[PDB]
Amino acid sequence: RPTFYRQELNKTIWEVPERYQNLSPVGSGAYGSVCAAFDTKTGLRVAVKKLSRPFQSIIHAKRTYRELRLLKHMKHENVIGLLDVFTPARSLEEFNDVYLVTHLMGADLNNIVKCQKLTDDHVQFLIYQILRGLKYIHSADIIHRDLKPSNLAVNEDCELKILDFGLARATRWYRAPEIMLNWMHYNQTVDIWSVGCIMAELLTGRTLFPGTDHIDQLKLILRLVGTPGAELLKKISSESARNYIQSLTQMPKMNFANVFIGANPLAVDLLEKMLVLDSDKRITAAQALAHAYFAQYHDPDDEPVADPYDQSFESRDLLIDEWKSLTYDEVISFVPP
Ligand SMILES: C=C(NC(=O)c1cn2ncnc(Nc3cc(NC(=O)c4ccnc(N5CCOCC5)c4)ccc3C)c2c1C)c1ccccc1
Repeated sequence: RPTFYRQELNKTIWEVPERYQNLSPVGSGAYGSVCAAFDTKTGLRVAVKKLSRPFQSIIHAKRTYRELRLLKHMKHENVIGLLDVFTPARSLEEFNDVYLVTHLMGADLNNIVKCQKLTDDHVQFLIYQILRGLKYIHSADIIHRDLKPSNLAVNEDCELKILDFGLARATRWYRAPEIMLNWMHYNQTVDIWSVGCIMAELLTGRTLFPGTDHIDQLKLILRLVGTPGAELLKKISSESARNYIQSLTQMPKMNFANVFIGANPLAVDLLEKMLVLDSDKRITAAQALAHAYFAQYHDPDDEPVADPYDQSFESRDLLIDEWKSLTYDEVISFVPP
């Protein structure tokens, strides 16, 4: 074991190892609440997330297991890394809390854009890094599904990492058209839509699609990408869905070069390949990496795929104690980086 020390912040108690000092709150709410601290073993600043009631319910227990397993598997430069996981419990029986530690970052992608107008070369490097981490993650059948500026961290020198549940020191704005209108049977390209949305907002200083709800959001999207064609229509399972879309005033796809004028024509071409209604036609992360747009950063030799990731557990229905024990084993088996 190591040595812990109690203390309360905001209204939540923090039982952490002595190696972490200067716990300053960052943000709470969700299933987490996180603090910024100093890692004495490394001399570096870290982010420590104390999960809220980790094993209170079955959804909590399994979502706690899911995240731990995920973070444990992720070994890539553009994906948030797990520096350490700990608990102030000495046995499984007393196991009630879970703290996860990562590198502290410079800022949310939301701050960067919200501040000034980045250069084109900045857009290329940032979007290139997202896609690099995306290829890694997708190569393991992992779908982020919640890509947005706040889930994107960049340090002082514009180096980027993908995280999740980013707590700022509408997710529907970056939501693919399909995963809203339901349709179900969503896939990884759902992430490429988000990237296309993030990129557009980096080139222009505003939200591509600021929809107020699922209805507005879809309206904003279609004005751009148009209304579903006969080919897309043929692939829509839901009777209510195609009844819905087919009932709208039909819209044409817009000329992106007209929509994103002044933008690098190579960026527009990438935008065009990402912002496709039909998920089957969107470009993939890997194929996007070879796009002329990233000629300056692209290296097919430094664009790794992930070791295979087994998410069989996702299908399991277990008890809070079974998920908690599974999670305890994962904590115990943790080997630092
Ligand atoms: C710019 C400021 N902000 C940060 O530096 C900063 C802010 N937050 N807020 C939320 N969580 C953070 N980090 C984190 C995140 C996970 N979990 C994940 O990111 C996960 C959980 C589940 N799935 C995924 N992935 C990510 C990769 O793609 C697939 C899904 C990924 C666990 C533990 C931790 C400490 C975090 C950091 C590092 C900041 C800097 C200085 C002072 C104040 C703010």
